[PDB]
Amino acid sequence: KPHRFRPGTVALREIRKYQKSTELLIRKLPFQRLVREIAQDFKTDLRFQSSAVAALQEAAEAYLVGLFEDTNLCAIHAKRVTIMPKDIQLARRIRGE
Amino acid sequence: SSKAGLQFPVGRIARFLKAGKYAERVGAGAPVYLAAVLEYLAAEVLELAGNAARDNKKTRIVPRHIQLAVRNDEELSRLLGTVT
Amino acid sequence: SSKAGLQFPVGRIARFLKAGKYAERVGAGAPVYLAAVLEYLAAEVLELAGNAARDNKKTRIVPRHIQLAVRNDEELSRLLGTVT
Amino acid sequence: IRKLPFQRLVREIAQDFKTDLRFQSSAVAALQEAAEAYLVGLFEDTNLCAIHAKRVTIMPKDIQLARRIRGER
Amino acid sequence: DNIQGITKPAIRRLARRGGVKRISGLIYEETRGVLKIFLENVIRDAVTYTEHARRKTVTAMDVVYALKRQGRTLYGFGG
Amino acid sequence: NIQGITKPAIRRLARRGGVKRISGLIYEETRGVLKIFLENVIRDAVTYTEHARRKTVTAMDVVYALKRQGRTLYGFGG
Amino acid sequence: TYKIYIFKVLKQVHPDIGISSKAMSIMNSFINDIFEKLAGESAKLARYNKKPTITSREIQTSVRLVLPGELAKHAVSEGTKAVTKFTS
Amino acid sequence: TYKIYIFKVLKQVHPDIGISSKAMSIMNSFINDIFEKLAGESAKLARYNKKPTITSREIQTSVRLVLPGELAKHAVSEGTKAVTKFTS
DNA sequence: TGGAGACTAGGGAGTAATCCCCTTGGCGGTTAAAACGCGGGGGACAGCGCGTACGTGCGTTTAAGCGGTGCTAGAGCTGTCTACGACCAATTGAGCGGCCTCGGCACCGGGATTCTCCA
DNA sequence: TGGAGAATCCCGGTGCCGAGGCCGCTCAATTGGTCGTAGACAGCTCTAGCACCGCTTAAACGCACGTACGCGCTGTCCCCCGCGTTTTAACCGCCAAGGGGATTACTCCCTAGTCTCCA
Repeated sequence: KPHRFRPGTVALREIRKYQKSTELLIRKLPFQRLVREIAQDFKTDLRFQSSAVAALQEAAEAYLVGLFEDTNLCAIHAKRVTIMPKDIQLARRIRGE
Repeated sequence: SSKAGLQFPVGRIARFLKAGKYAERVGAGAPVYLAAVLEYLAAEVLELAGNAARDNKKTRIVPRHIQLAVRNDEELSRLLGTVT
Repeated sequence: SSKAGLQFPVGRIARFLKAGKYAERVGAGAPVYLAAVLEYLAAEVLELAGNAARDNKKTRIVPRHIQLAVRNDEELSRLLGTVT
Repeated sequence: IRKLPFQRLVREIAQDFKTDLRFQSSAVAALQEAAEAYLVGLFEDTNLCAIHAKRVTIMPKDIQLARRIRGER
Repeated sequence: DNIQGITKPAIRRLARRGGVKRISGLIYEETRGVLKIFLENVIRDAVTYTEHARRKTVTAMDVVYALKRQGRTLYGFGG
Repeated sequence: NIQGITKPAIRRLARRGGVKRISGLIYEETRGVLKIFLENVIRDAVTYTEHARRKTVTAMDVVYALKRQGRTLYGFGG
Repeated sequence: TYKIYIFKVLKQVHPDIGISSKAMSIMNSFINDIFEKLAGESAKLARYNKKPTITSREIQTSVRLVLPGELAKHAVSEGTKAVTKFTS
Repeated sequence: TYKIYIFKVLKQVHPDIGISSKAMSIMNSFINDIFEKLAGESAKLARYNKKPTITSREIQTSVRLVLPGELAKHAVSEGTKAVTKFTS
């Protein structure tokens, strides 16, 4: 008789655990490779300080967390629970982005 | 600063105003007023952060405590609406 | 102004730069560059406004035409997102 | 928006901040234009929110959302 | 009250201009509340600008600066 | 390397954001939005760096780029 | 770098509660941003009124504009008190 | 006011199209706002590196920062062309 | 009357070189997460119906609009003129980096206590 | 109505390194004159904002009533959550290379200050 959580409870546990914590939630090396790949277009052979990459990662994480909060609000507004692409697009459209 | 009864550097703020090229001339009243405003804001934010820290049973302010102090208050949140 | 072919008042722009205390010193190239940028932007905006006005069959420019030109172009929209 | 009632509203609102204020007609006109533009934009965003929710009748719980997303209240 | 001067037809015309087709009956009170909030947030700054210049006459420039400070720049009323 | 932002990372970000349940099509849109934001910040940061005639992007350039977009950031210098 | 003054203020309000390096940097950045905002607004006000001298009036108007509500009220009161004590 | 120069530019781009008082005032306000933006950004750039001189490079950087995309590129090209023509 | 032109000197700029700090690039290795696959249940949703409320036309106020009338509060500006702020310089002490210590915190083990399903 | 597996917290044992205090010392904050001038103040002009008040009428307001549609109900199924397995590359410590950030010095060239003129 394996004790299995009903679908949904572990999602709420993850929500509580992550909101209770402060550490970053994106792998640092892939993010650094992504930043270098993006900056390759604007200027050739650039060099990034570690603190600059950390600041970029923190800004990106904060922006995504805010966007997901607004997307969750939009989804709840439509009486759904499952956020969808039509919810992120609306949250961006209202902000003007 | 001693005559103004403030813990902020009136002289340093006056130097920042003058070298910052904000205006040609800086009256003597401006640096004292600006230092007082900065001191009041810092005192408010630090008081909120400390009271938040005492709730979390931690005796050292950290970015989490500062964020909680900023977001629990409404006026500061309105001031810091777009600040991480 | 007329020396470089630009209609904008390089002298007036230099006077505005110096009067506003934007910098202690202004180079001899900066007013020309600023005049060119302003002239290009004004020409582009006026051209778009006139083109929008032509669809309305009017021989004069009105704020409706400027509003249509601003809200049509994406780049000007991002530059003037909150302009009434 | 009607001109005279909006002017009376503006004067009533300004009464609280500082008594005995005199308004130029240009300032009142500018305030009315800004109010009209802001309300038109807010109603456009509310229309988007109500279309997103499988509805055509906008509701107060849509304006509230469209202002919560911007961060105005 | 003067806030009631912004009646149903004005709000309906504004909504029709904003793309809305069908409006609920409870929108009007919320629209008046939002309009009052916006007017307060602009008038506070306008009156502060006026009082700074030691004047008792709110002018167009004060309102324009108050609007531009809120990130809602306005053109055609001076400056 | 945009694919390096794996699904569990987006899951953790959404869970932190308070989202109880996620569709399966969010991930591509989230990658697109992240790329757009990174491009917007990096253009300004690289412009600030190129102004100073340097080949090393610093923390101050990124902080100023964030501050010019309305996304002011603290605790990284200025 | 207002670290020493921020630390003194924190000791004034909380004698026993300390502050971390990251929190100190956050407070320093916050103070710098508030100071830059107030100075920029005072410069704008001085330029608009064409007065080349920033006085206590420009700083007071800038505080009334930037800080909202109770923060504005208390900051203006504190600034007026400090100016009065300094002049006397 | 930039009314004469804006009027001449409009007549150059569209000789057969006129402009009213309100449209001219709107264009003047737009030009003044763009000038204020560029000058303020150049001042901030100068203050960042503590260089007290504004040159063509500072204006070019401010144009890249403020104007977006193709507008920024075209403005950079126009400014470079004008400065080269003037200095020659 | 602000824009244009010429003359003059004084300080920022460009450049060279050197010093060395921080970034890039590897390499080995333990391992913590990604990738993938398999139930299954639960929410998306598409259809249904019914009662509620919103749009439209109609009759009847009513306050906005205009215009005409008046006054007069204070914007707007000019003329003195004095208290204020920039500039300079000898002085000196407050804040800067760099040395140190130590104690509040991080994290784990053993065990106790509490939480989500389930018969 | 209690029983059972998963998961989190209490008491106590370790280490750690970053917060907290010490202290040169150096460069900036002041205080005392000195001088040029913007802002405080008084006074005059009159522009334009405020208040009355009658005549018009379009616009707001109240009512009636029908129909679109918003919300509650319901059942299908599909696709996302939880999970066990494998595989893959992030990640920790070493190790060097060297490329570019960072002055330091020097020249030299460009722009502010002053005087004269005209569109």
